[PDB]
Amino acid sequence: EVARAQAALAVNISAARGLQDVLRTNLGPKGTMKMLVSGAGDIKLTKDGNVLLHEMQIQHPTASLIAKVATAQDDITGDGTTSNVLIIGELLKQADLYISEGLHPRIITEGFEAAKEKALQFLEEVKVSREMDRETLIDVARTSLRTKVHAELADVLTEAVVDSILAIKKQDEPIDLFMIEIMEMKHKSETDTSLIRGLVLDHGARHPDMKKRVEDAYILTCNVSLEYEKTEVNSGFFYKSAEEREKLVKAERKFIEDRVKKIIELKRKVCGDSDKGFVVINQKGIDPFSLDALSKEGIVALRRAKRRNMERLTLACGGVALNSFDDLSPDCLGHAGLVYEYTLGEEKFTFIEKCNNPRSVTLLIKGPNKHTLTQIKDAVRDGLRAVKNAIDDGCVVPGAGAVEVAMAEALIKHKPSVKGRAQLGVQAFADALLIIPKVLAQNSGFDLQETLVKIQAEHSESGQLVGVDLNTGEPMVAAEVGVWDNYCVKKQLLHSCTVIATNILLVDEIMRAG
Amino acid sequence: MLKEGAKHFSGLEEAVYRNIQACKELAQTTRTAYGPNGMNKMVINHLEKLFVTNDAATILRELEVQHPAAKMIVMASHMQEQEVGDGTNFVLVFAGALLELAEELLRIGLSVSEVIEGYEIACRKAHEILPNLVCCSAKNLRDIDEVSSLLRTSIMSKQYGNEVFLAKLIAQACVSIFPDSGHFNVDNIRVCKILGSGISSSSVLHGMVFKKETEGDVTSVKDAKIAVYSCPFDGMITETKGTVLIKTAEELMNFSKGEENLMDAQVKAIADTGANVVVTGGKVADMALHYANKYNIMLVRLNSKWDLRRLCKTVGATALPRLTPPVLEEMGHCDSVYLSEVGDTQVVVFKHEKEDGAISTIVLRGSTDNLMDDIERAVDDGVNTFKVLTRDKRLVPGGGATEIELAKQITSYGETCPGLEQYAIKKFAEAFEAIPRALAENSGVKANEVISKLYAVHQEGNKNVGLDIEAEVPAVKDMLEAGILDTYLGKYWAIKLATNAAVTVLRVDQ
Amino acid sequence: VEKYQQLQKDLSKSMSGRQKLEAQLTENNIVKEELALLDGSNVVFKLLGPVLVKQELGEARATVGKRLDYITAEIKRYESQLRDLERQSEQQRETLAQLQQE
Amino acid sequence: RESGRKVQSGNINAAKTIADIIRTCLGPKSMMKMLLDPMGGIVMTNDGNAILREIQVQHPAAKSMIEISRTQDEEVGDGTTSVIILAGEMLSVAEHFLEQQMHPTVVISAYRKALDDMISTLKKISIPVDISDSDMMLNIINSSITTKAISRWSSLACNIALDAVKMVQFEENGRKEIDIKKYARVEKIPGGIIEDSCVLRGVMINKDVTHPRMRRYIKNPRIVLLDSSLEYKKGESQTDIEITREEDFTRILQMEEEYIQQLCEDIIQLKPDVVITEKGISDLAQHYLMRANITAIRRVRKTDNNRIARACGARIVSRPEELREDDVGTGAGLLEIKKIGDEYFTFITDCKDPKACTILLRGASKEILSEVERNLQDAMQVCRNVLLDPQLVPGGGASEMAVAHALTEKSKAMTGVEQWPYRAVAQALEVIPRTLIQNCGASTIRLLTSLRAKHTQENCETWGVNGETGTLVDMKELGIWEPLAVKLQTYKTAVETAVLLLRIDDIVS
Repeated sequence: EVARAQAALAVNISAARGLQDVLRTNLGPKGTMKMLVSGAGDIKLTKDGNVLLHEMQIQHPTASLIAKVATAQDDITGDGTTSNVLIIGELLKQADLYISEGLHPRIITEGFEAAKEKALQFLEEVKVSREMDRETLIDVARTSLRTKVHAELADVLTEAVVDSILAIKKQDEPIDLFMIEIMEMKHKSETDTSLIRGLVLDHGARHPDMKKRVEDAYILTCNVSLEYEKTEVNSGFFYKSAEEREKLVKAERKFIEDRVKKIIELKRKVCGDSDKGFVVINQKGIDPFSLDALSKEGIVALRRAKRRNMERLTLACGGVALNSFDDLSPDCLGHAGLVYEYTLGEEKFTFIEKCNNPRSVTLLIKGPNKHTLTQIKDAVRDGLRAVKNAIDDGCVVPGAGAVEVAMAEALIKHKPSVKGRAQLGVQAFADALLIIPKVLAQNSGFDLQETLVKIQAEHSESGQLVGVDLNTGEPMVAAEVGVWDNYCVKKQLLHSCTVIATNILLVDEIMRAG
Repeated sequence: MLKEGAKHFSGLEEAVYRNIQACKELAQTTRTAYGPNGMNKMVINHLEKLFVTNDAATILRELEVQHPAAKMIVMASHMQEQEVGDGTNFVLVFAGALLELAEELLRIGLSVSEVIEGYEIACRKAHEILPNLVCCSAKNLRDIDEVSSLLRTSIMSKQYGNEVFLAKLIAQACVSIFPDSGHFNVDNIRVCKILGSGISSSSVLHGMVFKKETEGDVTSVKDAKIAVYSCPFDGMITETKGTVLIKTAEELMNFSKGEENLMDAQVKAIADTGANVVVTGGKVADMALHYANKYNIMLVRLNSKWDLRRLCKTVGATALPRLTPPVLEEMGHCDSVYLSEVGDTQVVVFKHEKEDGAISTIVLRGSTDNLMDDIERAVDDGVNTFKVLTRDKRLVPGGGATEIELAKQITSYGETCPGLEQYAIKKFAEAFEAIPRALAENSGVKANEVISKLYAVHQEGNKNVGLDIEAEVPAVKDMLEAGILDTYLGKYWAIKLATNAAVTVLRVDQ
Repeated sequence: VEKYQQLQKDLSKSMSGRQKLEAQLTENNIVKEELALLDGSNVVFKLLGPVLVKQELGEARATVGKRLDYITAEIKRYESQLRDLERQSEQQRETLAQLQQE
Repeated sequence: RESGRKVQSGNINAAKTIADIIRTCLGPKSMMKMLLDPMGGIVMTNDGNAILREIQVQHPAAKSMIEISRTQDEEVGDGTTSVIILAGEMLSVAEHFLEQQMHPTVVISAYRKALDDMISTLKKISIPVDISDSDMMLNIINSSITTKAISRWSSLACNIALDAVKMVQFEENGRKEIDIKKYARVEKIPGGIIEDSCVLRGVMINKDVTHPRMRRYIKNPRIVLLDSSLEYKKGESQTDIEITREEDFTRILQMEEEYIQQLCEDIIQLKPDVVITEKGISDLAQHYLMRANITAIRRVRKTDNNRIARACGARIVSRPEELREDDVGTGAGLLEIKKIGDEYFTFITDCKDPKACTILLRGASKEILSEVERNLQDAMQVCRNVLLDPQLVPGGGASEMAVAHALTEKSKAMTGVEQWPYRAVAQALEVIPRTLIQNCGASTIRLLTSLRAKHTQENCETWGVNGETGTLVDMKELGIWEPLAVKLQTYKTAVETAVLLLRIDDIVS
């Protein structure tokens, strides 16, 4: 079929609206989490702009298009993405009128540009260079956390969030690459969350009391087993022919104690003293007697370790992954400043913590392991992006859309065009800005009206960035509030909202292709 | 939505209606299911078998709704049932009841957070004032009464009259063997239900009670090295050839004898590994039996996994099919491993006594399964309510003499704390009346009639509803002392728990 | 079981010597060529059975028209014994196996 | 079996319904069509060639419409969107009238006479270019890559193509074709930057060479293209039974090996260090070149070897006895297999072939190259259009409204029936400036009349409306330009199907 001209955009405008309504609170602590059945058929809860999109199976092309484009920004920030859907279709709701008044969507796409630039100009003029204080990091962390979860949940989790990034900036890494390791853990309540400067393995191998409490940890990560097999035929060697099986029966049990006593050597090679617990870590299993022959010597051998840990352990401890054991010095097997196998429930989760150059900080969350515990697994990594963004930009402003007004004010107050053609677009342009802070207030409390004419006159009074109190519905200084817009965060929505609106605002013929 | 996209079934009206309404659906019976309950519920479980109870969780897990609203909150009700044996009958009703104030406040037009947060701080205020209403504490597990006194409350919160012989029979199962200090175990004390005798013939044999026929002789030793096996007899006779027995006339000769010597070696290897009791979820065979009679290793003819499971659980046994010489890994645990006739049913009996690790095994002699399993249900959720793991349970009025105190506490205070939250704080003190109603439900009078008088009992902690007419006309039964209190904790969770999901399930418009 | 390959043997048995005949078939057409080009130059005996006999030319000729009856007869008959045995062999395969397994 | 007016209208209905948003797609200001799929795949594109394939074709004329768009897409690839524009117009505007006024032919005849009038008018308004000045070209090429709207990398692709196209410029039919594109050979290289990408004499062969192909660096020494007649003879001068068995190996290889010797010893005289065997390549052949003390190269595409016939610039010879530098591998030759990124690349330099440099393209990635690569493929089409036609003509309404008045005056001077086709054709022109005004966001009939006033006086010499700025403009001053050729061609093509669909009165089976 064909939805011609005005009809094609009438589809575009609509598909934006109802979803924007969902996200008027998906955003802020006021933001209401949303759940998904038909997205899978699973019981699924999520709060965030882009992920909920992908989670749902979204038949409508607009939403289908959006999940991809908001991604690129949701890649960066994670919050303001739950914001981003509003301004876009709202701008459609702006301009469609003008083309319903009659006009070219051309000149309005045109018109948005210089407004986008003055915004981009204003984005510079607004963005407040701020410091790297963990405090300054906390409020940027928690505002995204506050957006995505409860402020309490934001608060209690914020610390570990703004902590690891300090050690990942200890690497002088401008972003967060490692220390991104999150661990959900068996618990009655998601209340428990811990910050492990080192890593956590989940296993003690199968053998307790190996000297599993380890202060001096020289980390052997060995992807090869001490358990090849205890029976006749080798681990990968299978035989249904009789004479070939009698061949492997003798040395299969041996090549274990080959690798076993290599460690028993390697223990004394590393240590010479059972005093320092030497940590063997296996990506695969390890024989009980292997553990036994190791454990009694004080060797703590771990089996069935995870490849990311193997990666992490190699990196965090200055560790090593090994396909052989033999004998090596303590440092040839990277060092963890502390290692403790920690049993919660049945599983003993090895705390390998403050590894030498603890390049990977495991953030451990002990919870019901529901999607509720998954529901808090996002805001953190989301907030991680935010502080990473805050790490990225020293320039960060008040949140709660204090910029919106100060944008919408100046950008509109002056004609950046001193034209109709661009100002027409500019008019629509900076108007769709204010959607967020007013509706937040309007969702919180006081209507769009008062808060705006508050915050506008306030900004008009101020030039300070004054922004909504999301628990009141009238503005405050969001610099003082703590809800803080990273220039890295806030900038990209200006890119997206414009650049997406550009081509989608210009369509007339639409048809099934193929 | 309007657009072909947007997967969801929840939202907006259907949230402020159907979700809460679907939440309303299931709490309906939980009202009849908590406190003294004269009500009863037929259930077929996909056996088509009827069963009767007052408990929701047994039923609700079965029930399947489109909407996670029902699907979620049960987890909290489980989260209760996980931590606390009963009150789960209540844990659902309050939330569902407290919820529907919101949709009213939504018709009254109160915001999500606005409606939510009032309950929140009031819930904290509750969690603040809730321990202030601790009216007692438990004392001694060794004491049967000190235990049984409470235990009725949960059995009550399942079924009313039976609780008396039961609660005593429970601490007589020795809840006391465990300290209830950082430890307690069902599987050690596990209910074992003997169909037959009387239902009040339900007994206590400390140490395992296995209704399974106790074969061979009594165990070779009472310490018995216990090798439990899933199917150590798959048969040592093979099923092959023509008749699904034999084909050639020469076939039968080797079929019959082969079972013997294999089982002979098998049951010899039971003695060769040293297992002093043989447990076959696999079949019993008289030769193997006679071998188990020769080698004198007590035999178990058939096993539910529960047998194998507990044997795997308790003994440290491992049930494995052995067409294989048995090898003790299972080894022994229980210091006295017996044959017994309990209910005069052959009862496989293992016993070992330890402050922690002792099996003190509830043996229910009973006339009716359909009862004795629900009789099991209350004692289950009663001893699981005994599970607090505070020997002093910081008791509060049981059967809910609390709500009238708190329904007074909050909404009064609820106005003192100001702002539209106050109404959510004042709505917070309302759904307390649920069980006062839910009992007056099965008692048959008005909660208003109840609460008006039970507000007129004012600061009490004692007088409240129940069964009979003293929950009806006065609505006054002493739910501090009928002998009935409840732990602060199981109470403390329900508020805390039913705070969460209720708050939660509202937030979600998708 | 025994009934499987009892039939496939005499299947394979009369299969090959039959195919031996196919070589001899060309020869039995070539022996119609060789003897017909023998006018009695070289002494023609039939080789027919173990007695090697002083023979005449028509005895040589009429024999190989009768020797083609080897390739004629032995080849044809087996295509019976092929399926004559094959089917009873195929028949007995699933019957006795399913038994001893069942 | 469908026919006649209904088809004649359906032809329009088929053809015309396409161009609607497709004309808005014209110009950098463009309205992408959304193409959803029955699958649900969404497509935003201003380019018909993509749009044409993806859409359900409702009519065989649309099937025919595809043809001439593919034609121009094959013809040049520039203005493919524009070829279906005025084809419908001619039909759309007049057709129903003049067949109701009864004739296919009077319009059909008035297709040509309107056609050359533009061509005649073009060559006046199309004004020559400096190909001597690469920038006199480049500015158009820059105007062309800003038509492709990449001025970032492709402004270099401009030069690289231009520099190449000026070098791949040559050909002789005796009429001496200006460019030759089938000479032009790009490369696709990861590693290096496209700014470091260049063009060198002859055809660079990366096509068969991503790895060792002809040694590495063969400095002077020759590469030998083989169109022989090299097939190792099973006998001496005769072919005999193939080799199934030891005797056949012995006897025949006796006769085989000496023939490749008889052959590739005639190769060793031309001074190869490398011999690339396209024909006669067989187990013995290349085996003897290492015995002929020359590198042998196996089972290669003659496309290269023809490119290579433009690289060292030689011919290729089937002569078994006569194999030489002039026969194959002319010039001193430079055979250089360089690893640019991770891939070893034969560069055949020292071209003996007129001009003739071909394109090194090395991007830091394949992808960073590709953005240059496509517009460089576009610029060469542009450059050659400047080369084929060295008259730059002002883009848009300047070239548009100009011809119209001629056509009208033509029609008016003819004052027959065919006046109406020209009146249709002259008005058929005005769509694109209107479309550009449609595209820009201004009021066209004003700007149209305004542009008429631009012709009423100026004759719209350099004056169209400029769809970007949406104003009456000096396309000379703007530097808005284009070759007459693609202007002519795309237009001359737009005439053709209108001739077709008007000719065709019967759609049957």
